[PDB]
Amino acid sequence: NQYDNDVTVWSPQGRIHQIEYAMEAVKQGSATVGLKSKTHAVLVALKRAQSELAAHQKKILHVDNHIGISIAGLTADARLLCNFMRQECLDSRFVFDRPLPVSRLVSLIGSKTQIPTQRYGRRPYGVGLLIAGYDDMGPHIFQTCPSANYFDCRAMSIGARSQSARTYLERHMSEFMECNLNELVKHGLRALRETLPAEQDLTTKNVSIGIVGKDLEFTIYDDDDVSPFLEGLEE
Amino acid sequence: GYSFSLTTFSPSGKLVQIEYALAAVAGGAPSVGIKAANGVVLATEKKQKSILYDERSVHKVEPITKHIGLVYSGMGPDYRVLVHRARKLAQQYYLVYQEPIPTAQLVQRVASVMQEYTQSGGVRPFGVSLLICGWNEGRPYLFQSDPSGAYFAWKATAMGKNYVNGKTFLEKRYNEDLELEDAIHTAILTLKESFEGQMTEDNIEVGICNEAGFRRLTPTEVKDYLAAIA
Amino acid sequence: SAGFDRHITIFSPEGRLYQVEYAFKAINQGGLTSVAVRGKDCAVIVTQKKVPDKLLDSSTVTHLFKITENIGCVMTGMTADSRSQVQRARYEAANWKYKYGYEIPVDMLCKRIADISQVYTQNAEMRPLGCCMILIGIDEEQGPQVYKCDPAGYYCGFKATAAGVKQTESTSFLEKKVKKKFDWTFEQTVETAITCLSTVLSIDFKPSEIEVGVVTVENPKFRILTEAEIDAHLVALA
Amino acid sequence: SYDRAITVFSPDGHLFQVEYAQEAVKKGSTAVGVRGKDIVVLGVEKKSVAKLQDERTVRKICALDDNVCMAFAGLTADARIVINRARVECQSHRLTVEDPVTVEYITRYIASLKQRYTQSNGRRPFGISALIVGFDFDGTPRLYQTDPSGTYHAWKANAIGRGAKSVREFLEKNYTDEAIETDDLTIKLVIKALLEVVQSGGKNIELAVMRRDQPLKILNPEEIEKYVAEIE
Amino acid sequence: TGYDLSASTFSPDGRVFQVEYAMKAVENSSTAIGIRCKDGVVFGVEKLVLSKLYEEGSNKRLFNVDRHVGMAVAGLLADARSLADIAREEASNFRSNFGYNIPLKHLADRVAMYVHAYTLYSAVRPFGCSFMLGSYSVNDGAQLYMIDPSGVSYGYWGCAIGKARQAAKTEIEKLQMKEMTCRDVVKEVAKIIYIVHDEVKDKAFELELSWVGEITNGRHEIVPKDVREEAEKYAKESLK
Amino acid sequence: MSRRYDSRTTIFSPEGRLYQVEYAMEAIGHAGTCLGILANDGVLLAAERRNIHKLLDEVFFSEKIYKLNEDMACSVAGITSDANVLTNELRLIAQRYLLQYQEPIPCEQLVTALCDIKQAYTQFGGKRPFGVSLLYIGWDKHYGFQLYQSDPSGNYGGWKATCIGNNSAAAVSMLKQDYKEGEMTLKSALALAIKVLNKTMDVSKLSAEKVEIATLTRENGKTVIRVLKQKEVEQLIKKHEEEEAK
Amino acid sequence: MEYLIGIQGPDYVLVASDRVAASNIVQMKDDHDKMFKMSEKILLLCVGEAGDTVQFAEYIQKNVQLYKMRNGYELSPTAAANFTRRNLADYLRSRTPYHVNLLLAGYDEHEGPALYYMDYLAALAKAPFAAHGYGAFLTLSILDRYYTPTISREKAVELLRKCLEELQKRFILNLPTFSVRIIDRNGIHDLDNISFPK
Amino acid sequence: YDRGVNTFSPEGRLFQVEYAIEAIKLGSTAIGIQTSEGVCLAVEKRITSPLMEPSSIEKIVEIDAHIGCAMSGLIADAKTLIDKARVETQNHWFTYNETMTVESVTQAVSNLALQFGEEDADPGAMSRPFGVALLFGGVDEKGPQLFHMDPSGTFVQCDARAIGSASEGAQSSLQEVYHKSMTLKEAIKSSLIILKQVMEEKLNATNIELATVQPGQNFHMFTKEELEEVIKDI
Repeated sequence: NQYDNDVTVWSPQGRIHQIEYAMEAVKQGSATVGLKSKTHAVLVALKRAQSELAAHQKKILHVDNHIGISIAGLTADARLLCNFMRQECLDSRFVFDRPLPVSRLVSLIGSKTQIPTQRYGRRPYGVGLLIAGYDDMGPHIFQTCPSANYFDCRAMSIGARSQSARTYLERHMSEFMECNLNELVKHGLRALRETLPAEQDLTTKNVSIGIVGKDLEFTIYDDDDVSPFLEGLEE
Repeated sequence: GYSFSLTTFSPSGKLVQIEYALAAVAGGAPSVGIKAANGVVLATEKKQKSILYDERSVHKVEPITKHIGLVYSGMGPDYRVLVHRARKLAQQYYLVYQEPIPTAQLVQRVASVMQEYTQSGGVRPFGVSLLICGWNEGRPYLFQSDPSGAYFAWKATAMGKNYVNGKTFLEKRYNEDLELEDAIHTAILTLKESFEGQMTEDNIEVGICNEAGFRRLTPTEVKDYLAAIA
Repeated sequence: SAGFDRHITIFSPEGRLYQVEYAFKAINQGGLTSVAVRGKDCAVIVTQKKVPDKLLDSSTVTHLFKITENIGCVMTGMTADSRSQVQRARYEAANWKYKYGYEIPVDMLCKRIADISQVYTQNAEMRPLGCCMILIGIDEEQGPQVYKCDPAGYYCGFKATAAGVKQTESTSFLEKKVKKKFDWTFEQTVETAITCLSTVLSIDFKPSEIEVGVVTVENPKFRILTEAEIDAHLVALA
Repeated sequence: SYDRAITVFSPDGHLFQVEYAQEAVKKGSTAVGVRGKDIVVLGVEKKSVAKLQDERTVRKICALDDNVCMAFAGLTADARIVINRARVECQSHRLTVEDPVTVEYITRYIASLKQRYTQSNGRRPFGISALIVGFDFDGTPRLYQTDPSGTYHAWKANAIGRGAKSVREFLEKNYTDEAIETDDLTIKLVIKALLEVVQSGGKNIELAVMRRDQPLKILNPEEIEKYVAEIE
Repeated sequence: TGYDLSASTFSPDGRVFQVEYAMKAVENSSTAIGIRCKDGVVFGVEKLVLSKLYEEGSNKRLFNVDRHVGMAVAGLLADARSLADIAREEASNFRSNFGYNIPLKHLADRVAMYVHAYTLYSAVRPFGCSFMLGSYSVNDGAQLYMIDPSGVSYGYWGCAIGKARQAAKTEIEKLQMKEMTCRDVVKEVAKIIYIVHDEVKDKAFELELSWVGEITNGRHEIVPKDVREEAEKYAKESLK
Repeated sequence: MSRRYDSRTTIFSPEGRLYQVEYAMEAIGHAGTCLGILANDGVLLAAERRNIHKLLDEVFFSEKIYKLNEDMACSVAGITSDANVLTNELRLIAQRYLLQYQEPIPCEQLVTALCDIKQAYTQFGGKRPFGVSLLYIGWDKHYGFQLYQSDPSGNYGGWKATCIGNNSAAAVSMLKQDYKEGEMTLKSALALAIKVLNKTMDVSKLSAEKVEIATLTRENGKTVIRVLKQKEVEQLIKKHEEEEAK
Repeated sequence: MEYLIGIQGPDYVLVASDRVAASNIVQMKDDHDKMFKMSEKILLLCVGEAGDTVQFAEYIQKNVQLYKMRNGYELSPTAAANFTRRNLADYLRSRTPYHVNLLLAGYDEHEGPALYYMDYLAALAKAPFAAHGYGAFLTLSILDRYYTPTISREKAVELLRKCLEELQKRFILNLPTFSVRIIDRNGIHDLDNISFPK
Repeated sequence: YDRGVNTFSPEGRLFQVEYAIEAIKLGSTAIGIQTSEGVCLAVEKRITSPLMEPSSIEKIVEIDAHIGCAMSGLIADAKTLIDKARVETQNHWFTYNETMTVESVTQAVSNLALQFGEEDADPGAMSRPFGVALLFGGVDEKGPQLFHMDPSGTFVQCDARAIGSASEGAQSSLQEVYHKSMTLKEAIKSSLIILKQVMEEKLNATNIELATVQPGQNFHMFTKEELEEVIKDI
């Protein structure tokens, strides 16, 4: 009530409740997952639809040839950062004539999120992000937060029922590096299987995936491209 | 930066913040001034808790120019900024018109700056009042300004604590055809009626203006005025 | 109290400012004290240095500052306010010499500094600084001078000052001491100023416990007194 | 400068600040209008006249152009700003495009003018609801009502101000197409619609009309007296 | 009565709670320590890995300010990542303008000036971070400073930041850090961090160290794992 | 900007009214009683000075009777503060008309130009409104003699007669019965004004140091603004002392 | 160069101009209208660089219409001049100074008809007659001969043609097509455009 | 009062965005439908008074030859976005000399939708988000696609959606009535059956609007002429 109002208000606990409720926006939306191998990196996100007539919202976006992202949270905060992320990927080759390292790109992603936190009246972006890409050092998955901090992980299960599906990622984590293209998808499909009961399965309309790799630049496979991967594996 | 004005109207309609400023300058150090004959006399009192503070260092009486000088009763530090902008307006006057500034036109341009701070956002009104001393075109000038920016004019006036008694004491003692030297006497009499305790030359701060310009008095010539003679 | 006068800066029902008076009493929260005495050829400042941690460096932590070549400084209040306000004091003297081509006097130096602290009070935007500035130096015509700038902007020439946890008691203690009204030379100004804080605080200062800056006629450049001569002044009481 | 959110929603989704702008419209003066074929008749009743007022300044019926006039009912403050800016939009439309000011086009600018200051930071919504009347090319009558919220509509017969809901309700039964063939049918019917709030008065009422390609004309009390002479 | 609703207001006791509340975010931040020595300065970080998903090198609190300067922080982990660029501004501009390496004091000055700049207004909030800055120079040598959320700069023989300060500080006051070499003490620095550690909330963690000093010839470097394992596996002997 | 410290002057009331603007409507009701009379051969403005004291200087001029420009003058009822800021900005805009068009500004164009400044505040900018009410008299090349009355909200309008300041309401009641529309003249407006004043004036004795009246008369093709000296005024006061009973 | 001429009578102002606009060695259009209607009783002409004439004219023309809406009454000829000059002098110090030679005509409600003269240097001179372009060399000497302040408008039309036909007899340009408009108490009226039946 | 527009709820929602949905539920009811031949957009005018001309309120405007626009909820916020999308289409056409796809048109609307804020903004900033609902149909090389948008700017391809006050009873029935590839003109008459059920008034010819689009035909609004044949089957 008193101190819950604004971002710049310091509570006696030191926490910022507007950053707290900014992280709540991740729990308020569909779960998104991503994972990487020694070379390849795969983003498998659940496409969500409000009703059964409407099609499912596509959480997977295209950033650069070697980079792609997915969001869990407020849906329109992506295209705000997506315009800047796609701009910095162009700024790289426009100057350095080479793809920008992911550590240098995500460091600029946090920047735009650092400014509104310490200034009055503004808002942080409460959507969770998944940033994966291949570079000289290989795949790097950097997740960010509305707190403006960015992490690095091999795989992440975030959104609604986030920690419930991380047990599957925790058990097979040793395999994720050894997984090939199929084994990344085999454990990528079961990654979202832990986020939904058997009554909700992985189907062409509500599920889309994407893959970036060593010699394979980032691509997006939606329905019939994943049909041999979707069908044949059981929940 | 705040763009919102800090002062709003009361249910009665009167400005609430500036109304407090009249009580701010009321509890301050009393000050006396009179427009008499060849010039205007200003007698203030500089008082501290102990003699440890020097009189000559900082003065309440400051010249705006050779002609014009000011006194104040209210918040002390708020008188600073008014000194610079005055002299700044005085020089910007002297650059354009190459002449000393009349006392009339000077106050309006200074009061307009004070009233800009009762309008623009994030700025509080002044907690100090001004008595304008100037001599122009042969006739002396004594003006009174308030925190609201309204400028007045007085043949004789009083400012600070006990102005109630002072105004009644002025209507008694004050008369016309009084010389600057005689106007000093009436100013000291009012301060003797106002200030409680013994009155020395180091407490009282006096300065005057005339055809020879605005000059601040020395402690030596005040000794003859401490005897209640002129 | 009426309205927001307890928070922002606006005139009270009796025409005062609560926020400015609050930060004025916040100077007592510094947990230290300072005093300044004007001598014949010199200006002496006796200030307290608090080093509770042996890890804390004694030399780099000081209230004694160097504003310019001929002028020193001391600060009493919040260190963040002090350390920041002193940087702007160096911009002035720099721009001063860049403008008028000579060292700024102690008189004009406190003016421009304290008048900028008034922009604080006039605005609910910027809070005032809880640092109480005390500046000394040399004006070759008038010799040494001693000033103190409150967060409100008030300043005057002081024969002696009061600062720190105990202020009103300092001037009350300086009543009988300055009442002697003898002429204090360089060493007499130093020895008498040390007696000030030593009796009130009930300490009997050690050379490492305090620090004393000085500036003189013959030495217009500011002088930092080493602990070798401090104990030489400390034995004047014994 | 000054940036702050002004217009905000309500627990039910309503606009507090905008609805209060509509409240001052109903409690102001009463203005009416009806769209005929060749001519559109406007009127307003001001009961604030103390007999000491100069009647040139009190006019709420202005002209944004030769083809478009206007009236309004509401707070008299914000009206003068819209009257000036719209006239600036007229000449700027002529300066940019030689074609004259379209009656439907000038409304969209004013509707965007209102709505802009409504939703923009550090502003206030207009307490005016203005009736914009103008004819398109080749005898095409167009009548427009506005809203402080920015939404505008068209009306064959319309009323705003005090008790105008009943005036529309009274015209709902009494307004047909057998009438309003001539200006005499429109005016008297408007005055008959004005008879709701009549105090034994109507010298308080000011009438003005615009007809086809003809320039604006304000009816004198003499022409009104002929219509006042017929009541029963 | 709402005196602390903003940092621009002083409480009737004269104490600013908002900058103090910003320190409470540092008081709840994870504990990291570093100490200067005669050869140079050593930095350290205790990183809390909550889940196995965290990759090595993630959540790195070891920062590179300049060639000869590193950084270690306590507070919100995204705070100093802005100051990282700000510290590189003075690092780049000084070498650009004045054409040589910046001393630690001159860097710790303007940064502390920038920390204090946000305590002023009500339209910004002060930094929720507190950090220390060491370096090494030929004319100066190892120096150690720290900037609190209020922007205050002090010289230190040793310092501690984060959750528990005096827990390490008192132990650092017991053991003499003055004439010892950073290569010898880097084993004991980990032991002090392990003493600060307690298992109730926090479970597992890792140590992150950095190099600057005569061993590196003044250029700030990073410690390899094996040389740290020499301290780690020795700290395991001193773990009990 | 925060929130709490911003009082939101531009927000409507639940009744669809403006608090700050209506507080100024009452604020000018506590101001100096002032009235004006539109006549055929001239126009005048009566203004009571709220400061009546012996030590007052009173050497300059009527003090709240000012001169806008060659054409027009103005009275003042309200807070004396914001009245001085407007007169400067009025002369600015008034000279900008004469700058480009090389004509003296008409009465209507000058009033509608200032009222946009008042409405630029109540609408936006966040600044507080004005607590000043002003009367506008003057002659123009078109409409001739004019009498206008402004307000804090920015609205205005013409008047044959009107009163502002203290006891403005009851002063109109005497103007309802006594005043003849359009029949009055400059010399006859003297008796008409003071006859309404002496009853509506709360302080008796009817002295020139209380109310000081100025007139505006066009002469030799040029508008002339004149202030009657206390001598002639006290003669007109003694004229009312004759016309009160005798 | 294109030519302008105007004459101020006691109750009237008569203006005449060439309608031919040319470029290079050819005349593109002979019907180009120089005469612009500013307001009811006010009318304006201009000559200069081919593009600046129409460009600068509409600004001064439409800005007067904005005044007529606010106060309800149109500007006087005197007010239009000084408002045109100061606005024309401001464009000189900009990057694109306009080459302008114009004639301002209007009927005041008191002074009646008025004629004003300005140049690309923005110098306002009140004169009963003025000319522009190269024709000002071969024409204005004729006016001083036959002109009187009391001249009737029909004598002006006669003497106008005597000044105009001089251009084909001597001056090198053709300029056959001329236009005529006049302002009086009743406002703007039109007369037959002067042509030359070769 | 005592809150900002950027303040998150205890449930993690934007305040003004929460009530932006409640503001739409007071407006007119529209239902879009996607099919093979095109996208059907039909909305009842919701006449608020008999004296109002039905041609005054127009809820269907044509931005692109094959792509139309709709209006729901707050009426004023649409005319602000009407020009914004029309600028984007011509700014795109002036650049690449080609027509923008229907998917990218919705991308430009959400860009200007989140520009609202207070601090660190421009003079053209918005205080509150747009309370208007948008249904964008159109046909291109990608095929006919129906796009449903919310106040927060979220847009997705949709088979059928119900917006407005009557959406509740309609949306539950739209799941029942709409099936697969059923053609365009069959979805027009099947909608009016449910529209007649959900509205509180009687169905009239000019009380509703009907406009569709085909692959080889421009988007066209249908006047009362064809509406007589529309209501002819009921």
